[PDB]
Amino acid sequence: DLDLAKASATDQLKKAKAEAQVIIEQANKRRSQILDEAKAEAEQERTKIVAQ
Amino acid sequence: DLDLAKASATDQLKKAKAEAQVIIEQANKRRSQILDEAKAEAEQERTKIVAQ
Repeated sequence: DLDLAKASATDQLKKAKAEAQVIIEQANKRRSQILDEAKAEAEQERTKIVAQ
Repeated sequence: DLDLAKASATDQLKKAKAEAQVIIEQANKRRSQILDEAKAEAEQERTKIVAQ
């Protein structure tokens, strides 16, 4: 029981500790996606308005 | 010990999901801000050029 306690505690904690940070960086990938898309369409909007 | 390991891992995952969601919402609010700034600047430019 003590051996499986050590094994399962380390397994659970380290696996979740990896996936949480990984998802947070994935959220930063979506953040950069959204921010650059907003920038690109803001300047396309400006250019279209002035061309108009 | 398994109770503790399971609980800690799953609540770590929950923390990651909540943090990712608020990261994306901050991106969305920033999107609105930059897009409205572009819209205002473009309208100002257009009105002054047409009067000229």
